[PDB]
Amino acid sequence: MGDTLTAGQKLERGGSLQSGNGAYTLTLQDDGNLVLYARDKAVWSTGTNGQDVVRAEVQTDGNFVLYTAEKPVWHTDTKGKKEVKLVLQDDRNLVLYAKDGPAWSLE
Amino acid sequence: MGDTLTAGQKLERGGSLQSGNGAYTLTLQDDGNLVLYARDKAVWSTGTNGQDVVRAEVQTDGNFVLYTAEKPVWHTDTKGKKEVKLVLQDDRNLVLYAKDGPAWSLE
Ligand SMILES: CO[C@H]1O[C@H](CO)[C@@H](O)[C@H](O)[C@@H]1O
Ligand SMILES: CO[C@H]1O[C@H](CO)[C@@H](O)[C@H](O)[C@@H]1O
Ligand SMILES: CO[C@H]1O[C@H](CO)[C@@H](O)[C@H](O)[C@@H]1O
Repeated sequence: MGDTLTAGQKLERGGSLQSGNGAYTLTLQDDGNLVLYARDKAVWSTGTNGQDVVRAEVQTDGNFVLYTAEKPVWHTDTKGKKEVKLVLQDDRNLVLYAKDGPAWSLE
Repeated sequence: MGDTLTAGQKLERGGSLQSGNGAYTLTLQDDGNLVLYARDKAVWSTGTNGQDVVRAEVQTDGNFVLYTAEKPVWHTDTKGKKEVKLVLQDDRNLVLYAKDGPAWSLE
């Protein structure tokens, strides 16, 4: 745990920065907030708690930024289906075949 | 120009699938909607228009999912600054030093 992020480096969930003397810790938490702690007492934060923040990156173009991960907005909900292939057939039916057979079709 | 998305594959902004007979087109659009067309007639949609959907992936586990891209929620706003580094100091101040001095801090 060092005290510097160079252009290209990023803090991820859990990952943090420690000051030289080891008094101050800037830590990107899993709650989505980048907090600064002075001996177990939060003194500043980004105020992004309750958000899906995955990385806090010092970019090349020259700005520190916190990004949300890619959020799922629509899914067929067929987790764990083996060897899946989506096919658009000539019968105007979009189907999602699996190892056992059709897992999802709009029909 | 194809009719199949095997495990791992995805549709990317603007990309599309085409049925064997060439009557039907599934296309992830720029506006965000995954829509199936019957030559100018939208027969089926995900209703994800308006959202920042970047890919529509047939995942390895089995689940076909649409994802909205990573969105910045907090930033320092110093784009255009050259050679930047974030530093948590012993005086407690967190500073983003640029090639021409401190670009952002707490003071
Ligand atoms: C909760 O787990 C399921 O949903 C997420 C996102 O919706 C997928 O990434 C994952 O593979 C599963 O299908
Ligand atoms: C409201 O319209 C939106 O959705 C339809 C599909 O229903 C598309 O044809 C159209 O380009 C837009 O994305
Ligand atoms: C007031 O001085 C402090 O704050 C400035 C921000 O302008 C830092 O650059 C500097 O190193 C000190 O920590």
